[PDB]
Amino acid sequence: RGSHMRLSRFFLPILKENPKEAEIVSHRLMLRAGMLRQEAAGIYAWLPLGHRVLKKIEQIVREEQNRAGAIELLMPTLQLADLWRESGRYDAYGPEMLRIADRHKRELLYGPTNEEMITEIFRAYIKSYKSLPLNLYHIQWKFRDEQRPRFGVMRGREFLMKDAYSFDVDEAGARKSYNKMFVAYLRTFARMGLKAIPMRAETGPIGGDLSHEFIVLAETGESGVYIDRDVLNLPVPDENVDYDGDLTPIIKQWTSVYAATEDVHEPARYESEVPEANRLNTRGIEVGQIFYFGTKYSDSMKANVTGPDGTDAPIHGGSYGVGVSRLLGAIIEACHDDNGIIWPEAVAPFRVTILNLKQGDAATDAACDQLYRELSAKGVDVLYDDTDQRAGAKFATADLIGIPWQIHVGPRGLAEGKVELKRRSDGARENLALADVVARLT
Amino acid sequence: GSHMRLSRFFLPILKENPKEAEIVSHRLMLRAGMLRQEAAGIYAWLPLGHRVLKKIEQIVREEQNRAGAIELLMPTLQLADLWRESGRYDAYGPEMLRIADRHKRELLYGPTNEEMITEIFRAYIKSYKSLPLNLYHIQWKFRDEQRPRFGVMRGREFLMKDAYSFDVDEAGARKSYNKMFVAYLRTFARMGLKAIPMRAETGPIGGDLSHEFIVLAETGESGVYIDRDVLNLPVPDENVDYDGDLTPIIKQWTSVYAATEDVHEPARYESEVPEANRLNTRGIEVGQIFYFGTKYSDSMKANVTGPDGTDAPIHGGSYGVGVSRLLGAIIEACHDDNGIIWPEAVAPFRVTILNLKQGDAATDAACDQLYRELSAKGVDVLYDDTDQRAGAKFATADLIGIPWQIHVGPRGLAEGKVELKRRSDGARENLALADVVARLT
Ligand SMILES: Nc1ncnc2c1ncn2[C@@H]1O[C@H](COS(=O)(=O)NC(=O)[C@@H](N)CS)[C@@H](O)[C@H]1O
Ligand SMILES: Nc1ncnc2c1ncn2[C@@H]1O[C@H](COS(=O)(=O)NC(=O)[C@@H](N)CS)[C@@H](O)[C@H]1O
Repeated sequence: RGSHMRLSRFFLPILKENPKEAEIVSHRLMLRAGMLRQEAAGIYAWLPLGHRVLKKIEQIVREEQNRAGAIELLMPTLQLADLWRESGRYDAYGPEMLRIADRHKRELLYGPTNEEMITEIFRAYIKSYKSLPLNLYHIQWKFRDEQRPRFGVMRGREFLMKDAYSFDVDEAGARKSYNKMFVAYLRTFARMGLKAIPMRAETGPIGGDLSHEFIVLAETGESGVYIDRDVLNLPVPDENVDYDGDLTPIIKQWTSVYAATEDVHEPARYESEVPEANRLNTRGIEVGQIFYFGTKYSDSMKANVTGPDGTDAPIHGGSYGVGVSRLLGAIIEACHDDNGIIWPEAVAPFRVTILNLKQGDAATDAACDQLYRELSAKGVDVLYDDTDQRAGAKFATADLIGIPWQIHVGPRGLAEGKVELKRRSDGARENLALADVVARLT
Repeated sequence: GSHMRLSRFFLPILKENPKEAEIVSHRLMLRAGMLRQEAAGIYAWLPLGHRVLKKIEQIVREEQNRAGAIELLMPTLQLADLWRESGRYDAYGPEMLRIADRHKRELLYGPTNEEMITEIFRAYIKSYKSLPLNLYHIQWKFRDEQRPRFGVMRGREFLMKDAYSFDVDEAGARKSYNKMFVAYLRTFARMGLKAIPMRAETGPIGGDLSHEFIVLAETGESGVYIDRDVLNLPVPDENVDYDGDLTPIIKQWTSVYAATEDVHEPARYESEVPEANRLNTRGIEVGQIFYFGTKYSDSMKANVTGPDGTDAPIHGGSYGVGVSRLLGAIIEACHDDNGIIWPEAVAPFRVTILNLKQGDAATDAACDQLYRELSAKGVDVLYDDTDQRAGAKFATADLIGIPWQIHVGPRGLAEGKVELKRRSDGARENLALADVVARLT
């Protein structure tokens, strides 16, 4: 039943020109488009339009974890360092890690991740191979005290993550739980119109020899990559994919082609198997990573189950992160033109925006009032720019904040019974009837 | 229409009562698999409990937006400096989580957001034509409490809805207060709480006008002083005109004696209220409104240009709801010897299908069918398909507080009937299957 919003009733501080302080296109637009505000180095406030988007992103991620079988919960932001000496990653994050002391001086910390929290929870409740496979997950704020925070949401200190965690009896199991997630990630980024490409990766302080990062190609990458062009026509699986079945063929299908970050690149291995014309070397933004770590946290923390053969054994685990806040940036770094942002439909803070091209005119007002109420009812997320500005000004803002569809309402069109519908993508227009428009959009 | 099978879930039911849990809300939340303590006063929300938190979240959200307030989100960590800028730097004393990063800069884990929302306001809003404006967010606050007691009712890490209003004068802020007031009335009623508005001390937040919202209890931490008569009054309906005149709604809620344990004046309680009406009892505060005027705008130089062409600092208020606390309260108000009694609006599921002869071809098929069909009609449904005995399923269902239970038993099903049970009062009704999937819709 349709999100709805008049601009006179809102909080969108658009910015004149380009903030001295922003180095890349995504940070600039987000600042310009009234989405974001820095409150500290790498710590941001999410202003209402920006918050609106973050939610859309959240919900997609959620839906897809859920479709893959994972169960949501929420862990707290602060964790006892005690937990961390137990697995002994106490010093694994180093300077990058934020330690706190309470009013009783108790080694706490703002959690950069939750491998140890989730294991502690798993071991409290789950005792039998029957309970498995299990995949708990949350979408919660993390803090990494990055040395030099940059690029806005892209490299910040307080940031949002969906982190999930899988729990199987043995190796062959977890290799399945791994693939579920792998597929679910393929869909996730695709539903946000981004071709995120699976690439072999390095586990860092998270353990394991299996890990893929998902990387969207760019012209500003924290990481540089070497791929074969063809990895870009590969199909993604549709909503009816059976996660309960054998997923190997898709995984095969998504790895047989050369894909590598610069961390695990091998040129001698590469020129071997690409035609010289498909080679696209380029930079990319890591939007997520998936890890299999066997018994890292289960061994040294005693996360055992009694298995089908009678005896106790530590479970085989994995973990999987999606940069939910980083996705805002990455999406914009891959969906913009000189006029501003171009949101893909699923993530747009509104589907359509009504631009009243002569405010205060009884006719345009009545016509815009009605479209807005009709569009809301048909369950369409609608922004009505009822502010008191001129045609060019309204076109400028509408472009900038990258709403997918624009409806233009003005004197000479409406006198004849027609408005104009502008698709932001390519910028194509059609003159069409006021009756029509609402139907054609829904 | 949200859907879950218990054999696919994560629901760690606890047998007895955990010895470390004094009040019932807490101990139930733990039995019901809703919660784990990770540190004193700090919690992980287990799947069942998160569902509920989210439904509470959403109820607050809806009424806030109906009241015309606008949602953003502020970060958890704030800079010390901001607090110097206002002189609340010392205001939370030892209840303040004070951090330093790898650069020796002083951060703090926000116990509230009055300054920051001012920092954001002063940055962008310059003209009185931009007001009234109310900005709210739902976000984890922190208070290092002396000794964290009573589970989610008095933790250190908690979830709050903190809303903040901005007006040009005295008059414009009353207007904005009044709205939230009405909005808080509708909010808690939507959880099936009688939350009673009472005059309150403003503490570190400041102000000479503040109403605290209290549900009556016995094992509650606040001492309260009203007269019984308040408990009848109407709760404004979903169709109020917020833009219009609310004062004669505030008048019938303010105007019988409502006072907490502070601000309580006794040679002033016996007089304004007659003999048989008086009642010294206790409660659980679940939200507080504050009007503070220029406390923060003065100090942080947040001015707008007014109607006459001059600058002046804005008049503010703030409005909070202890979202995570409400779980406690609701349970404390909604329970019996058998478990929780979730109000329809906040229940993690509306109905639970209990298969009373698990693995049996008939009852299975009949359950697989109801399940698929309620989900299809958008009814949040939980199928307890656990390989377990009848008594156990009844027990659990009761424990976790789902408002409706569907009992599918072999004899009952052998003739097209299934028993529907309302958890409130244990009303039952033997119904045909077609009958059941409707009805509940
Ligand atoms: N400083 C940061 N700012 C923004 N996003 C980040 C930051 N650090 C990580 N991310 C995002 O979060 C994702 C998960 O990060 S990760 O550390 O590589 N993997 C993990 O933490 C594992 N626990 C998987 S749950 C990253 O792929 C990236 O998209
Ligand atoms: N330690 C705590 N644990 C759980 N809930 C709390 C805690 N402290 C306060 N709350 C809830 O949060 C509500 C608002 O808190 S407050 O401190 O009175 N108000 C404020 O902080 C306002 N500045 C925010 S608008 C309280 O009415 C209470 O129900």
